[PDB]
Parts: sequence; C-alpha cells; structure tokens
Amino acid sequence: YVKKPSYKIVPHFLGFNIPTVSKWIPIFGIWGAAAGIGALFLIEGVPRTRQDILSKIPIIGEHWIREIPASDNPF
Amino acid sequence: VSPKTRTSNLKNGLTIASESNPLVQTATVGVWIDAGSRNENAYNNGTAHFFEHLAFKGTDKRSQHQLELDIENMGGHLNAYTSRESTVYYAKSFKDDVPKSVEILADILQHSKLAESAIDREREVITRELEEVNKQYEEVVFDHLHATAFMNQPLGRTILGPRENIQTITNTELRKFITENYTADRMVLVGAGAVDHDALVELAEKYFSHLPSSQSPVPLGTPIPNFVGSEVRLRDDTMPVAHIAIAVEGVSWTSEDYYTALVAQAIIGNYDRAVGTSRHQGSRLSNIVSENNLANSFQSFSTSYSDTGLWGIYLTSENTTQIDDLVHFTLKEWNRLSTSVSNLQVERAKSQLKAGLLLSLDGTTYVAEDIGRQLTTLGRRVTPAEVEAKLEAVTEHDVRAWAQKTLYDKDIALVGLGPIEGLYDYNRIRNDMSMMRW
Amino acid sequence: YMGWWGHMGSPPQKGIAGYTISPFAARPFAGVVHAAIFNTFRRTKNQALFVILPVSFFYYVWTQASEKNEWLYTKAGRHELAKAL
Amino acid sequence: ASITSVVKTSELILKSPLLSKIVVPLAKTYVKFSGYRQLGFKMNDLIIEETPNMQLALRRLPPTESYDRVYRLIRATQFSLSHKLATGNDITKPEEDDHYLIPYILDVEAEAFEKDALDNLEVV
Amino acid sequence: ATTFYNVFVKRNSAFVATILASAFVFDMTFETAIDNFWDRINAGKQWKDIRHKY
Amino acid sequence: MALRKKNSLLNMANSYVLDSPQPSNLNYFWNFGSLLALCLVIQLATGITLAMHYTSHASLAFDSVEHIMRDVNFGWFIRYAHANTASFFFICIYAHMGRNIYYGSYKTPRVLPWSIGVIIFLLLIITAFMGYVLVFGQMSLWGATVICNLVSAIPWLGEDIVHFLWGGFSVGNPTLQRFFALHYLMPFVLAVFALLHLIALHTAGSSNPLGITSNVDKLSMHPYYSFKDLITVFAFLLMFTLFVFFSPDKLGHPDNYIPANPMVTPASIVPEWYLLPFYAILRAIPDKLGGVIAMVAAILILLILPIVDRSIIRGNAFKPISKLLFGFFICNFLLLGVLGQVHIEPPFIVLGQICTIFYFSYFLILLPMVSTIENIFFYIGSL
Amino acid sequence: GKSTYKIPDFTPYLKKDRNTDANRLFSYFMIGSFGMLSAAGAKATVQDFLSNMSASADVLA
Ligand code: HEM
Ligand code: HEM
Ligand SMILES: CCCCCC[C@H]1C(=O)O[C@H](C)[C@H](NC(=O)c2cccc(NC=O)c2O)C(=O)O[C@@H](C)[C@@H]1OC(=O)CC(C)C
Ligand SMILES: CCCCCCCCCCCCO[C@@H]1O[C@H](CO)[C@@H](O[C@H]2O[C@H](CO)[C@@H](O)[C@H](O)[C@H]2O)[C@H](O)[C@H]1O
Repeated sequence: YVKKPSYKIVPHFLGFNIPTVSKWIPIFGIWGAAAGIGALFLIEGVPRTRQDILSKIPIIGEHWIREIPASDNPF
Repeated sequence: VSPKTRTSNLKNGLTIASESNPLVQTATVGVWIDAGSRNENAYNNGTAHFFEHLAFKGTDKRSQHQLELDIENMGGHLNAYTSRESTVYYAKSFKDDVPKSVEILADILQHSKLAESAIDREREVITRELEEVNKQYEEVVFDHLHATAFMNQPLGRTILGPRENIQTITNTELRKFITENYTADRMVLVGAGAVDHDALVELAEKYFSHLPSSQSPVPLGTPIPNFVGSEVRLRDDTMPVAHIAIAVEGVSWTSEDYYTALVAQAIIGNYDRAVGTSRHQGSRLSNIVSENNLANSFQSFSTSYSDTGLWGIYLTSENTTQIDDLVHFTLKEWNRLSTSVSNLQVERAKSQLKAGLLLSLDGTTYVAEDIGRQLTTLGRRVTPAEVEAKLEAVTEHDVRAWAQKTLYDKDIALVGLGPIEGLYDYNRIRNDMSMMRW
Repeated sequence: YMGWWGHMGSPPQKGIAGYTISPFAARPFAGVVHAAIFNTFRRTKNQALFVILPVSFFYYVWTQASEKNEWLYTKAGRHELAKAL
Repeated sequence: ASITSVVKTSELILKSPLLSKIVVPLAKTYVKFSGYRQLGFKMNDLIIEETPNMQLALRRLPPTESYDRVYRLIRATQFSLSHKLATGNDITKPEEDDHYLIPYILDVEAEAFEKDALDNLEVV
Repeated sequence: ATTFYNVFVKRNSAFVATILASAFVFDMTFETAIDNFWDRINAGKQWKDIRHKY
Repeated sequence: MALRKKNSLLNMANSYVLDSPQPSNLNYFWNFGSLLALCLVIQLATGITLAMHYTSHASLAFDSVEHIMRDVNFGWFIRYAHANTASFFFICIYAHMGRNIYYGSYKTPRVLPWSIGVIIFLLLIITAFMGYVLVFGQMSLWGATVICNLVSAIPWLGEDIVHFLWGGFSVGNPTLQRFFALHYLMPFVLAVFALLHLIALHTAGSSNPLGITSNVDKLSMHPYYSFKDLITVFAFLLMFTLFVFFSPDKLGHPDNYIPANPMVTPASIVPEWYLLPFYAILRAIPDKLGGVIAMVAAILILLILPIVDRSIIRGNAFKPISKLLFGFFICNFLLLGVLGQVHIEPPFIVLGQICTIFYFSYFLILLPMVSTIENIFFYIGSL
Repeated sequence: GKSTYKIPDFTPYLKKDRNTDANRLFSYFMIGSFGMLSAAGAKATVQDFLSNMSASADVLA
C-alpha cells in the first residue's frame, strides 16, 4: 500500500531544468561549430586570418602561403 | 492480481480463451475474427460490413423473427462490429444463459441463410447509412485519414464500401467471403465474467466443430503498406467546429516500438474543455491549449494494424482564427519528443500508462474485448506483469530515438473538416515537423 | 494590454458620472494667479529635498576637487603634487 | 518582483520582534512620505497590472471592489493632470488602506508557481 | 544512407554546419580550379607567361 | 465609417497622431518625444541642405564649410542650426531617457520600446560623432584619430579593423569621404528605429506619471497632446534662437575652426559635451580594452533595467527612496560629464573612478536593493 | 465524382520509395547544395564588395 506519490521537484529557472538543458548541450556544440566555421569562412580573406590561423593548418595550410613575385609587385 | 487467462484449442484450430471472474453475475461470450474490410479486394469492398447486417437476418433453422425472440428470451443482448482488421460478434448474458448464447453465435456465423430477398432489403438500409455517417464527424475524419494515408491500398478502403458495390453484392460473394475468411484458425471464442473455461470448451466442441479450416494455417495476428503523406480538406464553413486529424505512419502491434509509441502518445495526451480536471493536466500541449482557448478537445491516438499503424492527434476547435496556432503548437510539442524529452516526462507518462492499460478493463465486455484483441493481434494474452515490464523498459532515450525516426521531419497525413480556412497548406503544416533551432 | 476606443481594456465602469464644461464656456485662466503662486509653492516645497540633496552634495564634491587641483598646480602645492604623482 | 516574494519577506520581518521593532515604524513613515494617499489611492492600486497574472487577479475582484478601483484610478488621474491633491474625504485614511487585491493575486500566483514546480517533477 | 541522413541532415544545427563547411571547401577548391582553367585557356597571354623574359 | 478609419493609409496616420488613445495625465516630460522628432526633422532639413554645399574631399572639406558660412545665402544659419541642434538633440534625448527611467517606462510591458530606444541612442552617438569629423578641423581629425584607435584594443584583429575603417594608415581623405556617406545614411536608420520604437510602444500605449493603467481614462492624441506639444516646440525654438542667433559658438570648441593638421596636436582633445560622461567612464579604467568595454557597457547596461528593477510598482512618483537614489544617479552622471573635460590630474583621477563605480553600482546593486526594500515598506507600511 | 473517400488518381506523381531515408535525403541534398552555393556566393559577394573599404591602390602607394 502506497500512502503518497513519490516525487521531487528538480531545480529550475525561467522554465528550464537541468535534464532538459542537458539534452541540448550537444546542439549548442554543433551550432558553435557552425558559427566557428561560418565566422572563419567570412574572414578567410583577411590577411591576418591567413597568417595566424589558416596557414598553420597541417598539409592544407600551404594553400594560404602565397607570395607575389617581387618583380610583379608595385608596392 | 488478475485471474489467469486460460487458453485451449480445438481440432479444427479454433482458439478458446477465457477469463473467469466469480465476483460478477453476467458473462460476455463472443467470437473475435482476425478478418475485416482489409480482406476484401476492390470489387467486393463492403462485403464484411454487409455480412454483419445479414448475420442477424436469420439462419437455416431460426427465421429472422425466431432469432429475435430467442435472444429476447435469453435476457441479454448481441452486438457486432466490423473494423479494418477485426470483426467481433458478442453476446452479453446471464451466467447460466451462456449455452444459449454460444449456440446462437455459432448458428449465425456458420448457418446464415443470406436469402436474396434479405440481401435486397439490406441493400437499401446500408445505402442510407452512407448518408448518415456524414454526421459522425470523428468517424468521417478518421475514414478520410485512412483513405489518404494508405492511398489505393487495402487499409485505405472504407468499411462501408462504395455505393456501386452495395448495389452489386450477391449472396454468392458474401458466402465466398465468409468461407475464405471466417475460418477456425482465424477465430477466437472468448468468454469473460461468469464462465467456466471447461464448460466453454465443451460448448465449442458441440457447436463450432464443423467450422472450415483454412488451407494454410498461419499463426494469429499474421499480416504491403506504403504511407502517403497527403492531405484532405473538407471545408464546410457552415459547421461551427473544425475537426482536424494529423497522423504519421505509426507502429504495428508486434513492433518493438509499440510501447515506446504509446508512451510518446501519453506525453501529449488528451484534453477536453468540458472535463473539469483537464485544465490542470501536466501535458505541455494541454497547458498551451487551455490557457489560450485554442481547442475544444484533442485526443492523441496510436492505432495499430498487423503491419503498420497511424500515430497522431485529433483536434476539435471553434477558434477558427487560431487554428494555425493550435496546429503550430501541436506540432512543436511533437518536435519536443525528438529534441527535449527527458526522464521527467517519460517517467510521468509511464506511470499514467501502467494504470491506464489496466484501468480500461472495468467490465466483462472490456475484458473480453481485451482478450479478443490481444489473441487476434499477438497470438497470446499478455499478462499485466509482462506489460508492466515492457513499460518499465521504455527509457527517455528510447522515446527520443523513436520520435526521431518516426516523427521528426516526416510526412504527415492531414485531414481537416469544417471551417478550416485558417489551416495552412500542406507545406506549412509539414514544415512544423522539424525545428530549425535544433 | 491596450485596446482601442470601444474596447480599451478598462475593467467595467459603472456608477461614475463625469461632468465638464465647454472650453468656450470656461475661463481658461481661472485662478491662474493663485495657482502660479500657491500651487507652485506647494509642489516645489514637496519635491525640494530630492533636488537640493544631490545637487548640494555633488557641487560640494566638485568644489573640493577643483580647489585641490588648482592648489596642487601652484608653487605652494609642488610637494603635494610630487607625492600625488 | 512577485507579490508572493514581497508578502513572504514581510512576514519574516513581522515575526522577528527585533526586526519589526525597527522596520514597522520606518515603513509607516515611508508610506506617509510616499504620498499616494494624498491622491486617494489605496496601496494596492499602485501595483503594476500589465502582467497576465495581474490581469487575471483583477478579473477575479468582486464587482463592487472593481468598480471602486476604477473610480479611484480615474479620480487620481484627474488630480494628477490638474496638479491638485485630494482633500477631505478623498484622502485615503490609514484605516481605509486595505489590501483588497493581495488575496487575489496571491491565489493567482500560488497556482502559477505550483504549475512551474509541478512541470519539473521527477518520479522517484 | 539512413546513417548519412541521421548524422548530417536530421539536426538543423548539423545541416547548417555541413552546408557552411561545404561552402568553405567549395569556395577554396573552386577558386583553385578556375585559376588553373583560366591559365590554360589564356596560355601565353598573361603576364605570368611573359614575365620570364624580364 | 469615417475616411480616416476606413482608408488603410490614413488609418495608420490616424492611429498614431490623431485617434491614438493617450493617458489623460501626461506631464511636460512626455513632450521630449516630439521634441526629438522636431530635432530629427531639423537635422534632416539642415543636414540635406549642407550636403548640397559640402565637399567630402579632404582637400576641400574645411573650405566647403567656410563657403557655407561665408557665401551661401543663410548658410551661417543652416550651419549653426545643424551644429546646435545636435546639442539640443542630446539634451532632449537625455531628458527623454531620464523621464523613462524615473517613471519606469522600461518596465513590462514596455521592455521592447525601451530596448529599441537604447539602440537609437547608440546610433545617435555614432551619427553625431561622424558628423563632427566632416568639418575636418583639428577637433575633427584628432577626434577620429583617438576614437578609432580605441578599436585597436580589440584583440588580434583590432589594428586591421582600424585600418579598414580609415581606408588607409591614418585619418585622411578616404576616412572623410566614407564618414560623409555614413553620416548621411545613419539619420535615416535612426528615423526608422525611432519609428519602430513607437510601433512597439503602440501595444501598451504610453506610461503615465502615476504608473497606473490609463485604460480607465483616455484622451485622443489630438487635439490635447498636439496643442500641448506646441508649447514645448515654441519653448525649444526660443532656446534654439538664443543659441543659433545670439551665441552660436557657446556650445562648441574653437579648435574645430583650425584646419586639420596631422602634425600639430591640439592642446586638449575633449569630445563634444554630450559624449563627455562616457569619455569619463573610459578614462576611469586604466586598461585600454577595459576602458572601451566599460564605455560600451555604460550604454548597454541600460538594457538590464527591466531585470534589476524589482519593484511591484511602476515609476518613482510614489517611492521616496528611489527618488533620492535617482537624484544621486543623475547628478553623478553630470559629474562624470564634468570629469570628462578636466585634465587627467589629481585629484580628478580617483574621483572619476569613484563616480564610475557609482554609475555602475546603481544598476547592479543599489536599484535592486532599494527596489526590493521599497516593496517591503509599501506592504508593511499599509497594513 | 461523388464519394470523397475515393482519393483522386495520384499514381502519375507518387514516388514508390517515398518513405525511405534515401528519398528524403535526396531532396535535402538539393536544398543543401543550394544553401552551400548561396553561402559560398554570399561570402564571395561580401568579401569582394567590402574590400572596397580597404586602402585603395593610390593610398597603398
Ligand atoms: C530619435 C530619438 C527618439 C525619438 C524621436 C523618440 C520619440 C518618442 C516618442 C514620440 C515617444 C512617445 C511620446 C513620449 O512619451 O514622449 C517616445 C516614447 C518612448 N521612447 Fe522615445 N524617442 C527617441 C529615442 C528614445 C530613446 C533613446 C529611448 C530609450 C533609451 C526611448 C525610449 C522610449 C520609451 C521607453 C518610450 C515609452 C515611454 C512612455 O510613454 O512611457 N526613445 N519616444
Ligand atoms: C541625427 C541627425 C544628425 C545629427 C545628430 C548630426 C550631427 C552633426 C554634427 C554634430 C555635425 C558637426 C557640426 C559642426 O560642428 O559643424 C554635422 C555635420 C554635418 N552633417 Fe549632420 N547630423 C545629422 C544629420 C545629418 C543629415 C541627415 C545630413 C544629411 C546629409 C547631415 C549632413 C551633415 C553635413 C554635410 C555636415 C558637415 C557640414 C557641417 O559641419 O556643418 N547631417 N552633423
Ligand atoms: C503622420 C503619421 C506617421 C506616423 C509617424 C510620425 C510621428 C508621429 O507619430 O507623430 C506623433 C505626433 C508622435 N508623438 C507621440 O507619439 C506622442 C505621444 C504621446 C504624447 C506626446 N506628447 C505629449 O504631449 C507625443 O508627442 C511623434 O512626435 O513621434 C514622431 C517621432 C513620429 O515620427 C516617426 O516615428 C517617424 C520619423 C520621422 C522618426
Ligand atoms: C561580417 C563579415 C566579416 C568581415 C568581412 C571581411 C571584408 C574583407 C575581407 C577580405 C578583403 C580583402 O581580402 C582579399 O580579398 C580579395 C578579393 O576579395 C583577394 O584578392 C584575390 O582575388 C581578387 C579577385 O577576386 C584579385 O584581384 C586578387 O589579385 C587576388 O589576390 C585577396 O586574396 C584577399 O586577401
């Protein structure tokens, strides 16, 4: 015989609880990657991005190490 | 702890299944048949329902009138229904009136006259039933829902059949149908209430012994359905209430996901503004709908067949300018079965179901319907202990997995009837089957 | 939260009679002298502290700071300036 | 803030003898300086009502109380625009400053906060 | 094939991430491919082809 | 049905300027909205006029402004009107924001008009800053130099961003031409956001000085507020007239009548008066990046008022402690202004830091504390 | 022409493999290709177009 239902209230805030948010943690991961890829993509042209990020990538990184021959460069 | 469901076979292969209850004074015996509209082709569609009418139109011994009197003298009543996959003929009686009722049912199933004169008489009665179902809106909506979901397939046909067939059904094709389909190996004689199993088995040996056996006896509940995402709109601006069903392809009786789909159905749940308690229900859709007066009612369903099913919701609403919100919120609640459900909702819905599947059985008719349904769909009665174990095995992870394969971004079948101007086109409804934020 | 004329969203009103007279029937400047003097005095007296306290405090602060700054950049303030840097 | 919060905290203060001894006289002075009574308002007339909860509490007021509230708001609005204060019977006397609305909003909020709690229950 | 759907398409966060990563790769490779093609159809015409004389 | 209600276009005007239901008790501080609309119109009219005479090339910009002053008929007026109305725009905008803070206009249900408002305030700052550069006097140049070198504090990319905005390695012709184009455009963006914050407000309607609902007692916007708005228009134009015609250079800085010289640095780079509080906040933080963040946070922190005000009552009319705290807050904001124009010397360095702490602690500590305590005092005090 | 449960003939347009993952995936490959080219095109457009704001050739000299 059961006298009372057996439950707890989980901590919550603004209608979010830890069980629910934990299900979405992966999704923020993917959106963060999407934002990372997207941001980096947008500034791929910026010379500093190439110098500091893109040229350092192994194998692929030589794609962004390009010199104008000094004979063809007005500046 | 319920009494044990006893099961015996005859020589022909008729199953007898009984659940005795020495606390009641009535009994429900009947015959559950693993056969229904789905067993017809397109030419004899409506035969099964036609037969239901003729079964009570007299036998080789008792005439129509004698039949009526014999049942009246028993004291109880007879009832029958034909569905897509199942036909039932049962007799509620007193304890000691069971031998009469088994004898009557055996008579109407094996030895029906089906006289041309009676076929011709019923042909008008059934024709008139085509124009009076029109009033039963839930049934109209579900009939269209099957028609479209299983377009040009056996499950998509109606039970009544087309007007054309009703005019051309002969006693020959009726005889042929019940000879091919109502075979011993497809039938279960069920007794619930004040029945002795051994007495029922003796009555079956006396009355159902000369039933035809099928050539190829497959096990009970043995079946190719190809769901079509599609919509039927039956706009009727003169109706005050809109009725809308949305469904996706659901699960068969013998799916591994059968219980998972029932838990998911319970997470959305039912709601009715006429019931006092409904505004307090835990279901998120219930809260949205009640706070915003979006609907009169909704009813989640999970209909199963031998090889497919429909899982969905049926909504009714007088709020004709916010049907879009009702459908929007409903479909976003389904999305959350894929994206958000946690131990919180799943454990709550399991608790509600652990009771609900046992609560349904509250009279002898309901017990008989349960024994009959389970024997003709699974081939056995599942004990409450096994049902409790299958429900306990359903985790949040299982529900999310199931929803992501069955609901998320899947095609829906959608039927709207009534003032549904505000129901958007197919694309916008189907676009709510996913969340861009996820 | 706000409607429009006819359904503004007021709780139902009942039992209030409102009366007013035409702008042409009124003296628009009736009792203006009394109001300009006695009413403005009342309203200002009631709010005076909430202006006087913060203004007097921040003015004192500024006065002290500006006077110190001035003094630090005199000959007399050479040493105190040297320490302050 | 929630009215529930205000009410609960106030009850903690009124319980503690020390705290009440120092706070209740302050609060009485505060309300005298606040000066809402000089526009013929009762305290509860000033609570922000453009919230779903408060709209619901206002709908639950007895018709009499509701009609009286509408008059007090209209009267105060007229004193506001005239830059006049209430005189005589229009001034709210301390004994007339009854918490007519607090019971209703506490019930509305009680249910809303129970609903939030129960939306987060975990079967054990 | 269900696997491919489940991984890259089912979650929109994954699908958008896949699209942007694809866009990055396409952008880089298409640049390189057009460069080579343009150099072949305009062979001996461009400065890079005559620069060696100087 | 009347045409003004029937016709879709007329109905939109009607809903905003004629039948709009307003509280009957708005006081004169509700008139700054329409003054800011008047400022925005004067700035568009004078601004577009100056654009017809101004040349955005750095070799000619300063000279074109002299041409406006000396050769164009009424050019002096159009120039001084444009320059002074920029000051009046900020007087009115600070007043309008002050009104909104004092009367709790930022509370539900008006968080959205308030939040859009905070963006309008940022656009106005940017607009006025770019306009200042167009003269290409010494303050124009040295302003653009120092302010765009704050962006250098953004880590890693900061330098690159600065050079990209300048269009070169220093403030020069490219910078001037692009600021002209943007300064022309930004006021139109500002007008659109001004219109959005009104559309957002239309759902709740105006707050009123008592902070109660006005649904009980409404007045048509016209004629009552139309005629009330004329009083402040004429009061404004009187103040405008005194500056524009009688003291046109009182609010400005003489350094901008010296042509830009990248070599010579002026005595004192102080911004226009209305930017001075934010400038003081920036000086208070020793770190370059810290300073910039603080300066931006000093504006964006207004967005959290809806959260940190915990009062059950809207506005300060009835809250004596909140009124005192608000008085101190406003005076501190003026003291920050004054500290923005003193030299970085003792004892103003420490004082500026204290005033900056006070500014932030109003939103983060005092307003949440004071509003909580007043809630309790209202309840206990009325039992 | 009368029964509304007799769904009109859609066999000219119905895909036999309509509920397969293969089927959905194909259409999202079209949508995703379109999103990919739009993303690549937008990046190209933005990068090229905003480069006007970088120092021009006369300035760089
Ligand atoms: C071009 C600048 C602006 C214009 C032209 C403008 C105009 C107006 C107008 C006409 C109104 C309604 C009348 C009034 O209450 O005065 C109003 C209300 C309001 N404005 Fe502004 N505004 C501007 C900038 C701002 C800023 C910077 C803010 C906030 C930081 C702001 C916040 C609000 C708010 C919250 C209201 C509603 C106040 C209420 O009625 O209670 N506005 N504005
Ligand atoms: C919110 C609206 C505006 C503000 C706050 C504003 C502010 C300013 C300021 C502060 C200056 C420096 C004034 C000086 O000391 O000479 C200025 C100059 C200028 N503004 Fe605006 N402006 C606004 C709108 C416009 C618009 C719409 C135009 C249209 C082109 C414009 C065109 C100019 C021109 C050409 C100058 C340079 C000539 C001069 O300094 O007088 N302005 N603006
Ligand atoms: C012609 C219709 C087009 C709608 C927009 C035009 C303007 C408009 O709505 O005017 C109104 C007169 C408005 N005043 C008020 O809300 C107001 C309300 C209550 C009390 C008072 N004052 C108290 O005594 C008011 O002053 C106002 O000045 O707001 C401008 C900013 C609007 O301009 C725009 O947003 C477009 C653009 C030029 C910025
Ligand atoms: C929120 C968005 C993020 C910020 C946006 C970034 C704005 C501008 C960044 C890159 C602009 C300059 O970046 C530069 O782009 C130009 C063309 O666009 C490229 O230039 C390349 O292609 C062009 C034609 O396409 C040729 O004329 C050039 O000889 C070649 O090098 C450079 O390889 C790259 O370094």
